[PDB]
Amino acid sequence: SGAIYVGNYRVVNRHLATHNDWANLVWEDSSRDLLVSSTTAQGCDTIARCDCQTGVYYCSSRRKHYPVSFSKPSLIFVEASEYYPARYQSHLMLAVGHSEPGDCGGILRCQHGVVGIVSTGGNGLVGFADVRDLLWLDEE
Ligand SMILES: CSc1ccccc1CC(=O)N1C[C@H](C)C[C@H](C(N)=O)C1
Ligand SMILES: [Zn+2]
Repeated sequence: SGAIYVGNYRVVNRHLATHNDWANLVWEDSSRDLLVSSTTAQGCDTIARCDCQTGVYYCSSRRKHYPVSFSKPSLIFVEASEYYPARYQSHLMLAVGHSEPGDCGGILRCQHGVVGIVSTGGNGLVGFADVRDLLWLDEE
């Protein structure tokens, strides 16, 4: 679990969104595993606006933050899970690292701010849903 809190927005994995998230929906995209809802209080996270390929992510199954090198956002085939069938997920970046299903939502960040959140995992791979292209998170 985990979310990004920027301005009056809450960014979560679409597959982990709550009823309150759907009832206060701003935007959602199943192909990216992302959902954004509105919040009453202002958040403290800042979104990175960069092309960094190195950063640090939080892994809840190890209570640890790990430095990683990650690929550029791309269209990647992801295997079937309890939340989606096997399909292509867009705007996904891969890295070598530990992940388990419950690690979804952990933040990946670089020197500029939040880059994205954990969305997929494999035997020693972790995938992150990028948010750096969502410029509207910084306004309104
Ligand atoms: C950190 S996720 C993980 C880690 C290790 C092993 C397996 C996983 C699970 C995983 O890759 N998916 C299942 C998740 C319910 C939906 C994901 C998606 N965004 O399509 C894909
Ligand atoms: Zn950066």
